[PDB]
Amino acid sequence: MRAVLTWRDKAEHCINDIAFKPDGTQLILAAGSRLLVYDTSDGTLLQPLKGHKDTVYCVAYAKDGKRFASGSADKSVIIWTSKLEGILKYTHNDAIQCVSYNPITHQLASCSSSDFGLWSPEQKSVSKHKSSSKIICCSWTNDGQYLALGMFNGIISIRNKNGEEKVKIERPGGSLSPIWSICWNPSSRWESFWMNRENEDAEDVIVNRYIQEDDNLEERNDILAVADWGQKVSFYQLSGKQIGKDRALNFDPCCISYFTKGEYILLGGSDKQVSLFTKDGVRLGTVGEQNSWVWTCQAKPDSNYVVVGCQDGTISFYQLIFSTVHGLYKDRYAYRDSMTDVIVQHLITEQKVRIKCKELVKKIAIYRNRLAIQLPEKILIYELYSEDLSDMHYRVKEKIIKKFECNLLVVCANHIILCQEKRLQCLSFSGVKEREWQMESLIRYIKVIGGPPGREGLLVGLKNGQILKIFVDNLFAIVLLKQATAVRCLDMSASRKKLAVVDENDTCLVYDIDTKELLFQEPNANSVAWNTQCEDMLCFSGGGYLNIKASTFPVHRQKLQGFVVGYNGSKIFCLHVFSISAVEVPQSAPMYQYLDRKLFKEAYQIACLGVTDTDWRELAMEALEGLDFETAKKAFIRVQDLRYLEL
Amino acid sequence: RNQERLAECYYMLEDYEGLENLAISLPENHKLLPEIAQMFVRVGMCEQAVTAFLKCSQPKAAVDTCVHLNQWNKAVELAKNHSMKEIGSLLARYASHLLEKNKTLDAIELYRKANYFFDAAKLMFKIADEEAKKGSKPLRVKKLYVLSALLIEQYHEQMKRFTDNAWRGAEAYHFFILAQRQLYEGCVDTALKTALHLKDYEDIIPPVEIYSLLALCACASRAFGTCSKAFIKLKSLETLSSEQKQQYEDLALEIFTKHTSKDNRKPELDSLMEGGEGKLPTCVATGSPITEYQFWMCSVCKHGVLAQEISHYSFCPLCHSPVG
Amino acid sequence: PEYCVVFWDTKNNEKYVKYVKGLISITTCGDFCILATKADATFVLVLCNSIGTPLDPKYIDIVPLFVAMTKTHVIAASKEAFYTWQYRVA
Amino acid sequence: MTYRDLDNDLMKYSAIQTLDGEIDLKLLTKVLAPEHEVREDDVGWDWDHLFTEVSSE
Repeated sequence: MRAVLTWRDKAEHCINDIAFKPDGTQLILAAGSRLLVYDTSDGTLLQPLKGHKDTVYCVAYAKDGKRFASGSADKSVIIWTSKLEGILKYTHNDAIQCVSYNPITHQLASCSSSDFGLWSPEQKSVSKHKSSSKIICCSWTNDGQYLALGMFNGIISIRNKNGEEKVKIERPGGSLSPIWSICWNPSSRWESFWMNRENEDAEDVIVNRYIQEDDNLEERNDILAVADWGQKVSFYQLSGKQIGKDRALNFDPCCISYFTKGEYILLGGSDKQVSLFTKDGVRLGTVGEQNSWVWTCQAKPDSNYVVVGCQDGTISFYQLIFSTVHGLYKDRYAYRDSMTDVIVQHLITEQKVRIKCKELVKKIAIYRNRLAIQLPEKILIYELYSEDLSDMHYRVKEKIIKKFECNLLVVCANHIILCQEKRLQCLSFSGVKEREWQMESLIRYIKVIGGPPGREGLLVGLKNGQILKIFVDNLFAIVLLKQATAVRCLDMSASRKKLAVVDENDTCLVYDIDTKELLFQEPNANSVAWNTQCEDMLCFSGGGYLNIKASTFPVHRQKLQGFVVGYNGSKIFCLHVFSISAVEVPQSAPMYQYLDRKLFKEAYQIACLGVTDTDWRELAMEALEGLDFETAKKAFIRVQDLRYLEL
Repeated sequence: RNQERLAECYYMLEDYEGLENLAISLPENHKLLPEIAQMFVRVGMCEQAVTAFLKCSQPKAAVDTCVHLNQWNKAVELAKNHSMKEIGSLLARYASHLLEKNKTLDAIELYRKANYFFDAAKLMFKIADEEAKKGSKPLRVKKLYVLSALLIEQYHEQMKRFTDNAWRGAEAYHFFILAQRQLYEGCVDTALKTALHLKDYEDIIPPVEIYSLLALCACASRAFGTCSKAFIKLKSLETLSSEQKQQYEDLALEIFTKHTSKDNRKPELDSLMEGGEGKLPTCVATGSPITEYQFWMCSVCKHGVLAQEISHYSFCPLCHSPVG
Repeated sequence: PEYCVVFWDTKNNEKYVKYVKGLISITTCGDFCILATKADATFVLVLCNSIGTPLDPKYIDIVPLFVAMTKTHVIAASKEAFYTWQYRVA
Repeated sequence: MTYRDLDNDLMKYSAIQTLDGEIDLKLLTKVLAPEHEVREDDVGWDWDHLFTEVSSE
């Protein structure tokens, strides 16, 4: 988990609530006694909108993107066009608290100390309906049919679109635990409703006017996030039933909030940060920490950006980066899903299995029959129960309840290998350390290169450019090579005779390991793999291309974005920004590159992975005319042409 | 019967038991043995590669493989060749490079793998000497001299004045710990006998610790003349400041004026420690001379123990080897 | 969301199956076919062999509404302009 | 904590520091390693382990 400050500003005053245009282009902020309009790209403040007299305690903005509502200590509410003019003023019983537009009908609500004021667009009247208590925070059900209200009295209550009250829940303790914000989860069919508009014009008006004066709930699917000043968060159904248990805190929370996706939660407060959570209320990380109390944390529409507002008047705009976590071995891509699950995919059979953790997943590693997963406070070892190469029945083998610091992680037959920042540790399953190795420079890359169970070779690349082989049953590290620049990435060919290296200047270099000599290099690479079966052939990605190279011949280049994770038979396991894509090789092309050189015996090895009967016949008659009768015999047996077999 | 691709299959299949039973089936000097030997090298298996380079009658590559996989014992144990002496110079150069990296414990382990047990003992003694002179934890310093003494015994085993006195530093720290144990046990007259026996070990334990502990046990015993001996020995030390000499004199004169500078109760172990009549062996279980005519002796360190006191132990009180 | 493109080798009787996003047209000439597609404006002419392994995905900045194929050429045309690409295997 | 509760830091060690209530030896006692590091056990050693342990400290 990583978060980057994209831009920052500070108002003259405290910042009370936040609104986004639905396309994400403009941000509106209820700062002190004016509205502020911001560009989300770089934080330029376009205009202070002037209409109110006193503290703008909130703003909210309708799903069609034409109109926004803002509420004040001066008792006013104002409806602003997206032309930034306030066409319909209104004046409530007391100071405004929170306001919220309906997802479906554009019906507005506007909360106050006793009274909440519903109206649907440009009707001539408002339902100023009464409440038992100070009405702190309000949120519409995802289908638009109920407005749920949280009270300073520690009650949440649920009102229909007409204003009748249908359900109540009390937090045990009542006014001990004020409800300072609540939010219905966005995760239902209606989120794409209003996601299709291309209207090119807007409404316009001379001067600003005034506006005068439910069964089978257990089958309704919606879920409500409750943040209370008893310092607990919990989730609730429209039936009033609590989901699971209270996710405890050590702060006064505010503005419990979700991304457009409904799967990740933002949580601000008197912890003076924006904490990030799963939809189950498990913690996942920390968006930027703050000088003062956080009142507001609003996720941007359609995207992973976040914006925050604090008691000191700071506005901060963050991008969340959500890095990729995975490992492949030969043909089993294991990767992070949500941030709590591993999905393990058998790439030949296309089977998937889900393993669910109960925390963040930080590191994954995989090897024949062994999977390993690191969480914040334990490391899990998983085992395939059968020697069958098609098996997917992972069981937890062992669970090491110990915390670790690491740069890289790998797993072998009987061991976990931990890279600390200049040091390599071998740990048994069951956590007892076996051996350790100290490098002459910072470790940049590691791969397991196979071996007998318990003597496995590790291949290691250092920042000084040294490359090492280390045997897990040995106390000494074996120099393979040294290079003029750091190892960015590293792989060995199918026989273990050859090495490919990425040099941290975006080039691929290729070496003989048995003689320690450079064979060739390529000027644009970011990740590289040897073909797992067909030696003398490799693939890399870089600069928006995929690049397949055979045996010192020219390289096949085609457009791709994403990275090579592995290469088997006729398929390259390229990884797109969220999922594995399995590109296929033009086997016919490298086969002709061997026939260019009359290497008939080598050309058959590219053909034999899968080519057309045209390719087989062309190979067969080139071998026949080359007087390579042992190749031609086999190249024609594939076509089964008895005429030339008789010859 | 396609051994030449059956090897390629057992390697790609990762069956090193298959590839072993393939290479063990071939004739000597058979054309496939040097490639199966290289497969075992690429995967890190020394005994299988050594077996293959011996069936190929190709012995220089076996030695070089033992060097490459750091099996320096097996590298030098191929005693049929002159190259064994030559690689002893490479082993020395590799150890010198570990010592330029200051990895003295790895150079000790490498010399132990080389069967250079004298040079491993010498380096372990160098650590035991420095760690003694730092005033390190006494039991850690016992362990360090025991590690050296066991390497001197392994060099003596390899034959089948640091060369001739293997256990001396282990005895010194053992009796120095035992005197302090006997003091904490309130057995101060046994602590006194053990601290008197430490007079012999001034080359290993600095005289300050010896004569401080002896003066303390002698004073607690009311042997204030033996305490006076220890104080005279302390004040003589040329490494002390005039301040420290005076502080020891102040304490000696405090004891002498409050009681006496003579023994109110007398130790008699000096009857051996004058050396002319020879010495009885000091028991490693008790720090007192063995008066028994014949008695138990440790098969490892060859120190004696009283036949009653040895019954209290599973492991030798000096060397921690099992009793026998 | 993909088109299930099937290359049915009728000479040996085998199916090779290729899931393709945004398929606009198929065309053939000799041993090669073109799956013309919408790129994830740019469009891509996925030149492909008789068992369905892609050979050279050429990106073009015109809509391939009309396509003609020839033993040396692909021609693709919008309502207003046409692009000619000459091709071979090596 | 009372004065007596603090004095437990000194109460036991006084019997090694002092003789007959007349003499104080503290200058000599600076040489002593503490009892829990001076105590020894009837437990065996082996060279690989003993080296590993002495190397791990």
